[PDB]
Amino acid sequence: PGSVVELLGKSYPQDDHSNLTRKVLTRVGRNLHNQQHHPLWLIKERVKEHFYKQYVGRFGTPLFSVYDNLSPVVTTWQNFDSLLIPADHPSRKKGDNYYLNRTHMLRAHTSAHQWDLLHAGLDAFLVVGDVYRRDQIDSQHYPIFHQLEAVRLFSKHELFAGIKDGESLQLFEQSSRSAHKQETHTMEAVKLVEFDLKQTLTRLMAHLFGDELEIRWVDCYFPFTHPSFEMEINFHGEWLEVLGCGVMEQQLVNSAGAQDRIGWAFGLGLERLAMILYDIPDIRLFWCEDERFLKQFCVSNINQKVKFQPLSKYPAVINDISFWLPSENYAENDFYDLVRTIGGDLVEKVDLIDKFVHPKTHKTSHCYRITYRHMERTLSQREVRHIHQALQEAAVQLLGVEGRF
Ligand SMILES: Nc1ncnc2c1ncn2[C@@H]1O[C@H](COP(=O)(O)OC(=O)[C@@H](N)Cc2ccccc2)[C@@H](O)[C@H]1O
Ligand SMILES: [Mg+2]
Repeated sequence: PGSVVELLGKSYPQDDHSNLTRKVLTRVGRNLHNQQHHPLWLIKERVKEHFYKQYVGRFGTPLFSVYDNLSPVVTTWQNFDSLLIPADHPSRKKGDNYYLNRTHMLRAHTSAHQWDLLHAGLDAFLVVGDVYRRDQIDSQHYPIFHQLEAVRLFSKHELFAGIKDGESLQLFEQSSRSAHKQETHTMEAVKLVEFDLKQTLTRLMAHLFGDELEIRWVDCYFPFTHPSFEMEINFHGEWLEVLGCGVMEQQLVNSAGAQDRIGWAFGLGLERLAMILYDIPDIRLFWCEDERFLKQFCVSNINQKVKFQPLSKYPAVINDISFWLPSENYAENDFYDLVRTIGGDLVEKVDLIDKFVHPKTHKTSHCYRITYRHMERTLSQREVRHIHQALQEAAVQLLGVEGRF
């Protein structure tokens, strides 16, 4: 805790919202997506190449300008309001975000840059960068990850260029919103935009994975797009979501200054995509510096297919930790941050297995099961005991929990 936070050369006063941890701080600026030979950098480059090739290959395809070095520090307005996210939306909870204060935060998604880039007059761009979220702990979640945003605008004439009387067709109208379109969009326009969005993503996936992947489109919701979809890839017998997308909400596009255009946007999870593409078992591997892992991604050309050889999996050490939550003062993700700070990448996952209220005291008891497993070696019972004891004491000091164990 403190009164002022210094980050990337700037100073931010603290308030009731401030909840950034020093641990997260050490990762800001690391930019793995810009680190030559890093798997995330690799994905980013192969995605860029795909878009370049399509630009040079099809007259219709616009040139996408790429922004992969935008500061992750943004305003709540950039991250939330510009995207039409309601003031009472659960995605704004202090429990799920790293707020520097009430006005600034570490972006929770690359969509935080849509409005600004649109406002600058760009028709097609990609944003690649580290995003931050407070979440649970397991092999598929990390406080920091990366996304790649894409935005593509269409003018009326351009969208209907391939149709005879196309110029008599329109992008906008004044009807009602349905499951298939916004209230100011015509179905003619939406059908073409949606088709372009899905075809583009399908071609990008074919380029990255080959024409053998099994994908499916799932209808979903986002305040900033409509209709909206999630694309899922069937991997290891399970359908996994790898991206969100949809037709951009017109209110957003209009407020940025492009009131004469209609467009689509998407945001893909790079780690999610990389773990499927290279069969990487644990997200923590992206942050280790073990050459056994990293050396495998140093290719001659980004098109050199890397055959990822999984590292050995070492034994885990499991310990439980129980304590009484402070009298009406505590958050699950708060404990998760403390674990990331003390246990670092030694912890594989934390599971809240039990919770109950004591009648006499009125206090709530929480019991978490902590799985300790190092991605690079075998952990000794000894070093785990010490890390675990430090977690217990810290929990009592910072979280205000009462050691129940
Ligand atoms: N910690 C994590 N590490 C890796 N992948 C994660 C993590 N948390 C979630 N994911 C995966 O990321 C996919 C989505 O991220 P969400 O954060 O869920 O969506 C978004 O972040 C939206 N901004 C996407 C978007 C952009 C533009 C237009 C429309 C929609 C999820 O389906 C999920 O499987
Ligand atoms: Mg998504």
